[PDB]
Amino acid sequence: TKKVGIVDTTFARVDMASAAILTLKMESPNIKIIRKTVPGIKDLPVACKKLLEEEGCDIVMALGMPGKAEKDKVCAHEASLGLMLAQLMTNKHIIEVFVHEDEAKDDAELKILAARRAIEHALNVYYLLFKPEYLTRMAGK
Amino acid sequence: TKKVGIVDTTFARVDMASAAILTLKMESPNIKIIRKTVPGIKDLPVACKKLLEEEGCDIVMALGMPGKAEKDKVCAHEASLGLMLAQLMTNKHIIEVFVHEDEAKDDAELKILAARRAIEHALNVYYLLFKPEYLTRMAGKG
Amino acid sequence: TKKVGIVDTTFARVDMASAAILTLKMESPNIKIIRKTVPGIKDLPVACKKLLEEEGCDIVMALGMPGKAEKDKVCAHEASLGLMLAQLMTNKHIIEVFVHEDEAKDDAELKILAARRAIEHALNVYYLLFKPEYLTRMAGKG
Amino acid sequence: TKKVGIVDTTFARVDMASAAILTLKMESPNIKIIRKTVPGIKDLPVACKKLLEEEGCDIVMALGMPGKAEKDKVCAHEASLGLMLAQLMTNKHIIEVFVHEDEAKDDAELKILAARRAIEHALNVYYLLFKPEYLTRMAGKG
Amino acid sequence: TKKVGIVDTTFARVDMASAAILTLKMESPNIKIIRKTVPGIKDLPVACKKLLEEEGCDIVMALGMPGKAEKDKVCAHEASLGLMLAQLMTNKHIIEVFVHEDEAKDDAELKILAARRAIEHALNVYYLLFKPEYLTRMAGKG
Amino acid sequence: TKKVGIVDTTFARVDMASAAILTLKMESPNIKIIRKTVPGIKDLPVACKKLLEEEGCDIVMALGMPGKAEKDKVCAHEASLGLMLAQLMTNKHIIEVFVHEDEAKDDAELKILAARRAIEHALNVYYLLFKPEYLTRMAGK
Amino acid sequence: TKKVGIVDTTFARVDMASAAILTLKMESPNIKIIRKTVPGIKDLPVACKKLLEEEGCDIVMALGMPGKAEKDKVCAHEASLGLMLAQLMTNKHIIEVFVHEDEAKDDAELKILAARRAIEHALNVYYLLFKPEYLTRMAGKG
Amino acid sequence: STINNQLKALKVIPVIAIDNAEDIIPLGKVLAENGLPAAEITFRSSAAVKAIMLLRSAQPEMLIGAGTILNGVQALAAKEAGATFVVSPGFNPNTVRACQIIGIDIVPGVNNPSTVEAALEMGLTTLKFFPAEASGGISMVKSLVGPYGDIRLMPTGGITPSNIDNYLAIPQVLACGGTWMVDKKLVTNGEWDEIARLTREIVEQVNP
Amino acid sequence: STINNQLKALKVIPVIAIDNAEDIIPLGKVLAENGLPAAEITFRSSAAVKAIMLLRSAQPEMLIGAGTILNGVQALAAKEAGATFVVSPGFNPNTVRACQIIGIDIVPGVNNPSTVEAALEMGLTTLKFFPAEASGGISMVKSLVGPYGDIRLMPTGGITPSNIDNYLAIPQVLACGGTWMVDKKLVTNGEWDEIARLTREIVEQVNP
Amino acid sequence: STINNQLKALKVIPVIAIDNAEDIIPLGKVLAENGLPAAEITFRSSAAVKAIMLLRSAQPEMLIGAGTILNGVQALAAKEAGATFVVSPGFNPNTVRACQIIGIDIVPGVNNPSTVEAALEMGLTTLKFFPAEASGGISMVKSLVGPYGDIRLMPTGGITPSNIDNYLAIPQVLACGGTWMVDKKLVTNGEWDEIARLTREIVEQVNP
Amino acid sequence: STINNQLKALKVIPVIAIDNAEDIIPLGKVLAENGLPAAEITFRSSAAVKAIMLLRSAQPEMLIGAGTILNGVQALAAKEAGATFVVSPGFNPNTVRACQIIGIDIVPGVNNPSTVEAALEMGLTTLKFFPAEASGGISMVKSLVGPYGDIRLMPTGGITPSNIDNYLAIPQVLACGGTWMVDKKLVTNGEWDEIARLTREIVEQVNP
Amino acid sequence: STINNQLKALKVIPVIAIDNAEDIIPLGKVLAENGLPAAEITFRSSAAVKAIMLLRSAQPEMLIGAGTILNGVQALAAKEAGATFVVSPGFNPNTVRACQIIGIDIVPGVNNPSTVEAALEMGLTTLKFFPAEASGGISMVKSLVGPYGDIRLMPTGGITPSNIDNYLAIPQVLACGGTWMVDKKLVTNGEWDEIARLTREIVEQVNP
Repeated sequence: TKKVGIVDTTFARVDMASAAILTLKMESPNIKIIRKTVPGIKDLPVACKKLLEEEGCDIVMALGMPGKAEKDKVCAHEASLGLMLAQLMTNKHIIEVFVHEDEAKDDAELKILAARRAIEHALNVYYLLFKPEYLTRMAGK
Repeated sequence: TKKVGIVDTTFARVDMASAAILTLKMESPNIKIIRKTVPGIKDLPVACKKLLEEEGCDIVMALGMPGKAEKDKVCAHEASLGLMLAQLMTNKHIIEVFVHEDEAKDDAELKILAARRAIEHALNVYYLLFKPEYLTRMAGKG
Repeated sequence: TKKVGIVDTTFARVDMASAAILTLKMESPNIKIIRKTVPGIKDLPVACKKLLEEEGCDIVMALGMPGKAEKDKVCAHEASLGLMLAQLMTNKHIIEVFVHEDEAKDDAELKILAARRAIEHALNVYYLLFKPEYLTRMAGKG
Repeated sequence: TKKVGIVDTTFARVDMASAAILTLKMESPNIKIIRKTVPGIKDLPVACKKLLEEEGCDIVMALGMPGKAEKDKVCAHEASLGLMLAQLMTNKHIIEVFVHEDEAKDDAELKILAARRAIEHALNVYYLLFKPEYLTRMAGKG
Repeated sequence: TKKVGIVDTTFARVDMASAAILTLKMESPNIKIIRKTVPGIKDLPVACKKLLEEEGCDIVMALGMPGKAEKDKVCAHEASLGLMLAQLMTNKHIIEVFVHEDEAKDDAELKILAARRAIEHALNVYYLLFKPEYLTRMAGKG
Repeated sequence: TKKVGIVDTTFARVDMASAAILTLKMESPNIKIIRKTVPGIKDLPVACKKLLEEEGCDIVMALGMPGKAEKDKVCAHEASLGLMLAQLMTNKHIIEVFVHEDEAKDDAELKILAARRAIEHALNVYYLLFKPEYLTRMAGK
Repeated sequence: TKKVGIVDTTFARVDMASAAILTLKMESPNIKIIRKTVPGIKDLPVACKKLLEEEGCDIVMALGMPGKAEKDKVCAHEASLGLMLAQLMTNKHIIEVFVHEDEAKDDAELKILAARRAIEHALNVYYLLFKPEYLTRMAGKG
Repeated sequence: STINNQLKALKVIPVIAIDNAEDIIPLGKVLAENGLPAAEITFRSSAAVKAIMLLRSAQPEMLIGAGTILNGVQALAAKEAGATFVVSPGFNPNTVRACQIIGIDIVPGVNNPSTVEAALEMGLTTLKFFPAEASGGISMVKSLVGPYGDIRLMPTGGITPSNIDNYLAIPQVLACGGTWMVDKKLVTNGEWDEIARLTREIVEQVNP
Repeated sequence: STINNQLKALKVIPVIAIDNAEDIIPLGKVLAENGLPAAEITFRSSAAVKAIMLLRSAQPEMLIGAGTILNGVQALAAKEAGATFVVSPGFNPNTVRACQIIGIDIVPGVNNPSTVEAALEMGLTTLKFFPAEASGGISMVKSLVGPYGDIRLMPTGGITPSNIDNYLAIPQVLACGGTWMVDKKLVTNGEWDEIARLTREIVEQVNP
Repeated sequence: STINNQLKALKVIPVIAIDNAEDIIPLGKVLAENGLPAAEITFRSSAAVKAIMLLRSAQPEMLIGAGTILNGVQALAAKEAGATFVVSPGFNPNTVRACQIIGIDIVPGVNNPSTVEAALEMGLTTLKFFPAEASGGISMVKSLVGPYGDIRLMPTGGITPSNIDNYLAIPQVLACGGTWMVDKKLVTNGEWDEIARLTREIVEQVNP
Repeated sequence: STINNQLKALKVIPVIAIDNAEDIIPLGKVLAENGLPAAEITFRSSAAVKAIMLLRSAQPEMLIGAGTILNGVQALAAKEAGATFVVSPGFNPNTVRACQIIGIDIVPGVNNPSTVEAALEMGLTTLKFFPAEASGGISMVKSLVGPYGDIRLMPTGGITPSNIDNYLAIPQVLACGGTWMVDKKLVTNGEWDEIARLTREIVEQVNP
Repeated sequence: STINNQLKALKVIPVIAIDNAEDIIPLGKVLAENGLPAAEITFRSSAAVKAIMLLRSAQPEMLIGAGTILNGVQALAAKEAGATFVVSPGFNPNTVRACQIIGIDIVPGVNNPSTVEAALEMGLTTLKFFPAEASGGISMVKSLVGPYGDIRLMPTGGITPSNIDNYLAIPQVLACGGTWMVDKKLVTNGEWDEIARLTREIVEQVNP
């Protein structure tokens, strides 16, 4: 009865969507899923907004991986405000799942880190959709 | 007859909501209260806006605790503009209660600081809701 | 009341109808009875169906006596399917009372066997019409 | 709810209905059961059809026990086509549960065999009614 | 725009459906498939008919594997007429895919034979649905 | 047909419901029966009244077993007036079947006494429902 | 879906309501509870009746503790008839929970006895509301 | 089927007329320990119901029937007390119907062909033949079982050790009812040794 | 209540794994005539069903249970064959519910406090304690019966004449299941004299 | 987790089976003045509750739990009497909820990996390990705490001064339950000095 | 059954608790070149996920499972890292359900009849038997496989070269899990020569 | 990716034309035990489907492909028989499309630049180069791999021990197909020793 949109990119170097999809289907047996892939992180905001407005998603996960340069840093900041603005226009959450490449020490770690961050955030969506009170408890923690 | 929304997070390391709730109930015997908790500080703006628009809150307290890194600094700046934009879209105050972790020298101080900032801001809400004149009087004070 | 049709033949070598008629009148004195006689066993199915559909019978007894040859065997098989098909078209039982001539060792036995089979099937009709529960009980034995 | 019809006979030498009834009530507590007993195996097809059409059964179990002679063999074949025809007229399954007397080596075995076949088929009804996917899995299964 | 129903059993000892499904999807990519599994071969006719009448299938493949005994032989004959009758009631083809166990010399052959039959018949469905003429051209073909 | 309500308790130490039910089914081939069990004897009056008013019973049997103390004696008196008041509000008989524990000399007697009293009263219901004249003929006993 | 009224007194020397409330919430997660406290046991009947009639309670627990004198004995008798009359006027159960002070040998016992009687009766309410059949089963139970 | 088998094994059923219900306890002990774990307790005395209840408690595996059952009310009393079958001196189809409805088996008394046919028509086949001697004895028994191959009889009335063998020699006779080993006089006088002797003697006689 | 009483009297229940169903006839004869008229026939194979049927025909008064009952279908097979109770090695509430619905008593296996509580919650009090030795033996039994005053146990698994007395000394133990006197090896080899000896010996040991 | 801190300090919790509730007063006095201000009062007698009420009045700062709590009704009785937590021999999720609903702390018993996982799933981390010796002792304890880093255990069952040190040496063991210093025999016989001696001795042993 | 066939061939599965994930590379090299190309990597730490990823890269044909899997999130982490099955110390049907949904095989731990039946009911037949020695060892294993002909076991917990043969002698035992040849102490100390010898020794022992 | 790695390791793939399917069993045994656990079974005859099925049963870990696959029907037959890839002598995009739909990998044959580009456009990179010698041999191979850096080749046709090294010396050549060690003449004549010799010799030659 609840619909989630997942927006990811071709730019990213780890597939983050599959693990998030698996998590939510595991948590909810029948929750509806819709996927759109865009080229880059700056293409995320509108794709996210269309999924909320034109595909009737209750919530969206926006998945991206900023590069290492101080210019990819600016791209992600730009992309993050976009995500916030899309949320405020539609009165709906977009959970931003950005894994910067600078956070891992090799590729094995980055595959690990991106998959884990995706999964947990997928769990966060579950709670936001179904069990807000549980979220309320974790306050402070 | 007046309702307040309080939005906090699981990310924060001190429970800021309980003390703010206690403060307002203490100042106003019957003021209503509604709580939503979100995961992070970037999830604050929309939750705040929905409480103002869909739960009929007159005002909201947005409670968060930015981390220490220059990246949590950017997250909070992002979250602060969001809060401002949510206020301008709805013609309603959101009192931002952000306690950066860099402001305290240990955890004992941070628990203290966050609770105190929350309480005071809770008092500020009371005045904004009920006693603006006191505020006008106080303009130009520490 | 309950109406029973009885269809028999001129081919048969023992009158099976009289004993079946006597049985049912004995068990249910006011029962309505209607009789049609056809030449052969292959003429049984339609006569049976018309009695069910056009004479308002609740049930029919179809009485016949297949001969001895492997060709009368085929005639009876043909006649039996016909009986089943007539039942399925009308949602009504036809109790098939076929006494093959091969089952008795002389004519005295065949007169005896045909009359007895007719009577007991006549009793089965009464149960089907009036007392299904008794039938339900007899499922075990035989 | 879901409704099942069970049709058995007085001819049969083992009560097959009780075990099938017990199985289904065990599998699903809610299910409705309706029973009709007929004299013989050739009386099964119409009783089955009436239960499907006039008593609103979703499915029927047709329980019978053909005798040993090559003439009871013909009766069962006749009765089996009837069952198939009743199914095709009503767009509803009739699960045929026939236990020939030739399949057991004494009466103890026949009581055992008939009861077991009935139970399993009762389980098959459950799946057909409630869990067709499980059935799909067993494809190519022994 | 074209729909096919596939009905198979749990009785069968080789999964015939997967290969038929794969064949048809390979020949046509805009073809809809619906599957129902029944316990036995005698349950095939009504499942086939419901798929044609209630699930809007243009055609059905009926897949089964008769056993070895002269009694499974009778079951399949019964099941084949049923299939023909279901076709004549609905003005729609049911392609019968029966692989008797007697046709293979071991299990490896039977897996092979059943899969191959299934596939070819799946190709026959394609032609019946889309390419009637190719079929016409095969008249008199070995 | 005619419907009878039977109200009994968990407090009682002998099942009296089985004894009458059997009696009435024996006397009447198809008379209907409805049962409600309440905890105590003070819960009998309203259950009895609801059966008369909301379940369409023509008559009710109220079955109970007062204990031995002078306080169970008061409970039963309270319960008996209740029964009478329920009868007067609905213009329908409630046959009171109370077996005090003080009336039997051991448990074997009490099982016997309670079952017999129940049965006889069940016979009295039959007559009240079907054969009043037989009561009148038995003017003197 | 269900609703219960609990009426107690200030006269009583043990709080009986809390344990009864805890019991019912434990057995039914979602049950609605409404409480009224009156001064004495003679004030119980009307408070009970108003809860049944004006607050839409399905059932009421009437909790009281008669004193020791032969005059409190008369008060409780008076109060018990009142309870019965309130039940007969509204066609709804009032479970009387009276714990006389004479039943315990000290105050520790009386706290124990009153709390236990309250809880047991709270369980009786659960059954009356949700599971009458259990009660029916325990007929003749000690 | 269970009752028939138990009767066939016992061959003799004590028919008991008790005055004081308490007396059933020592009586039952003596019967059971001397090889005769059966009793038909007659509804003549007010205490028979209590006697059945006491006996069932004291001798749980005893075959206990109630006799002189003239109506369904008494049949119910007997069932609730713990009897597993009832017996009537004659055949009253109203009583038989009532027993069917309340759910206890009845073995009704007959003494002529017409009453046998009445019982058969109600589905009964195990019948008491009473009063056995006064109705013509073994000659009568042979005349009933002859035409009616399905019946099985329990002759009672005037049966003694001197004539019981003749009745038991008839295949369709299951057992005979006898009062002599439990005569009220013996019970009233506490002649337990004599009751034990009569019981052992008859058990040895019929089941040698 | 009947089963509890029979177990308490028997004290030892033969747990039988039969290969050829026909073998149940001489086995049952030897058990019954040596004082042990009871048998739990394990559903190792579909063949046992026949064993229960043959045994019930041959020894009508024998206490016959079916063991290794893992589902309601098997419980039904056992009921139809003539068993009067079923036993499972562990506790499956789905099996217990199925037995309640089909109407046969079940004595399920437990071996720890949590499983005992699960059984109690479903209204069961007679439980099999299995595997008895491997789960901690008498020390474990004492730990279960201690907190749970309502339970009655049938320890099975590793019970032998050398340790059975210790189990029977616990008041809440009704009887123990044992395979040693009916070991498949003895049956397969037709060692009827040995089976008779083991049976007499254990009967004398537990019921001196 | 307040309970955890008190248990960690005490290291040994007297598990009390009282016959006469009044006996809890001198028993509690002896426990408290000898350095062991804790008691788990088992619901093995109707009296235990009165015992909790008397003990809470007499020794207000005593840590008082109720044991053998099999259902929410008993948990409520214990709460109303003044216990601050309940304990059960095994793990019944129905009991655990009920305790959550009525608002009292429950430390349920477990003895294997599956039951631990069941408890963890309901948000519990402090668990009783029972029966400790009969379930495999320290070897079993090490096998549970190993995979489950979040659990904290209270081993009970067969704990004595000769084996308690081995259990306490495991970091995730908070305290052990023991009956030996409050054995019913000692209480029944008014052996107060010995109880005092056993209590002083164990306190010195575990908290040297 | 692919999972089984590999286990049946290996007979012994190293159960690995790694501190530094990098250590899995030399450890896996030593295991594989000494004839034991299998590893169950326990989720003691986050290091486990990286260890599975490194091992799968370094030893692509290695049988790699993840152990101590308590929930579906961890099962997913293990699947994404490259494990082909997960193992849990006990049986949590919620975990089993999650593994079915995310699509990875689970071999859950059991140690008694009830938990076996719970697993069978969810369609599982290959089960870990844990903790093997502390739960009663080979005597317990024989008691489980006996009633449950469909199960296949992987005993783990206290398995050593001195007792593994006894477990492997049971037909329904596929393989045993063992830590001794990969003990953290040996890995921490870089005792690669000793790990190799232990690995060679056990391979020779079980697959002579 | 798996197939590429297996080919790179093997370096030579037996291309088998079998007359009697049964012959695949001894042939596969000889190939596998002499170090060459791979086979491409050509659909030269109807007998091959059975050959793939028999070989997969007899040598489960063998790399088994089907050759001479001219259409999707044959590709399906091969998949159902147990082959994990198919090979075609030339490139038919309709066949490639069908293989994608039925879900089996195909390695199609090419012998010129245009056909390579056709394959690349359909997403294929591992291609058979056939007939290798008749199409220009190593000079042709060098001309294809030169412009097309992504392709990897399996040259087949006229490959012998005298020329295979020259092909394998080209980095983009994964392996070559060869019939000489499995020539039908040798199989027909049961020359198993010679097949074993040819197999050992080529394995030593390419993987020294």
